[PDB]
Amino acid sequence: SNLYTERVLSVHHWNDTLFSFKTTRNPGLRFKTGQFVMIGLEVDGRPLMRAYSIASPNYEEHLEFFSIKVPDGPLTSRLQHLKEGDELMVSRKPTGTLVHDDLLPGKHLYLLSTGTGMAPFLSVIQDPETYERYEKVILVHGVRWVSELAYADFITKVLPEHEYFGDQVKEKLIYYPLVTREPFRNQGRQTDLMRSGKLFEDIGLPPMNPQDDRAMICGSPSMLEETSAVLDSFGLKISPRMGEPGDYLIERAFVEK
Ligand SMILES: Cc1cc2nc3c(=O)[nH]c(=O)nc-3n(C[C@H](O)[C@H](O)[C@H](O)COP(=O)(O)OP(=O)(O)OC[C@H]3O[C@@H](n4cnc5c(N)ncnc54)[C@H](O)[C@@H]3O)c2cc1C
Ligand SMILES: NC(=O)c1ccc[n+]([C@@H]2O[C@H](COP(=O)([O-])OP(=O)(O)OC[C@H]3O[C@@H](n4cnc5c(N)ncnc54)[C@H](OP(=O)(O)O)[C@@H]3O)[C@@H](O)[C@H]2O)c1
Repeated sequence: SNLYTERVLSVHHWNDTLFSFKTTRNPGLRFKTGQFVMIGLEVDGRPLMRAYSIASPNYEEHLEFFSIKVPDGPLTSRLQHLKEGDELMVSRKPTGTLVHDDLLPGKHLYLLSTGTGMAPFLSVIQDPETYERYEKVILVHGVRWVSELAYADFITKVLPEHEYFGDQVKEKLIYYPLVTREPFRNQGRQTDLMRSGKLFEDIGLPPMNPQDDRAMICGSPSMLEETSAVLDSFGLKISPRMGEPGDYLIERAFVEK
């Protein structure tokens, strides 16, 4: 099989349905920030592979994945049990549309996500190129429960202290977690908050316009479609195809199987 077999380095469970893990990374595995790759486990004679956004920075020699834990999900029912040292199959060629090159120059980069959709954005917010290209980077992470706001500490406390671009992070990264079913400082769906302009008021930024604002949307199919429409409502135009820069990019965080 032409798959990499990486080794789990660490695992961290965020809550009952979310966990992340880091694995070794084959030097041959190159990827652009935002991309996903197939990862999985050998099950009953065949790799059980699923598309996974690489949540780690593309210049670090390890991979990190932010994962859902579906009770009876073929892969995650097993993946949730990953432990240090475990093998993880990883495909050789990443892919995906959430890449910097396909966003026209702009001033603000909105990373609109829900659930595990924040995964590729974890890579984005750790990518120096993100800060080279934007004045502001807004990571919106919409979840149902506060416990699902995975990486909170990393985003708000660790990343800003990053030895090399923590200053860029402090100056440019706005983290806007959103919770919809539990008391939280920022309540609601980002679609609604953007339509009302509340999201931008909350983060101290002007409403979006096609000239200044770019976005990457990664979330549930439903959110993806509606958020895309919201951005369209502001006059932004999605990149029509890879290699063809646009105002925003989208990728489903998952698909209903
Ligand atoms: C481009 C792309 C990138 C992806 N990146 C990630 C990632 O970084 N992390 C991750 O956990 N998953 C990601 N997914 C989903 C992932 O590929 C699998 O669906 C996941 O790993 C669950 O596999 P499964 O075999 O356990 O359950 P599956 O049979 O895949 O899915 C079972 C059911 O789980 C729900 N489901 C699956 N994945 C999710 C999810 N992430 N969040 C909420 N509900 C979900 C749906 O209701 C689905 O029908 C991605 C999917 C695509 C298409
Ligand atoms: N197929 C879909 O499009 C879809 C979408 C959402 C959930 N689900 C189901 O519920 C499970 C958990 O899905 P999830 O991972 O994304 O967790 P989720 O909790 O269901 O969604 C996380 C966040 O996304 C928000 N959201 C949902 N729909 C939205 C929309 N159209 N626009 C903007 N924000 C939206 C939710 O608000 P609310 O609390 O108001 O829902 C919540 O804050 C999935 O495994 C799936 O079975 C499916």
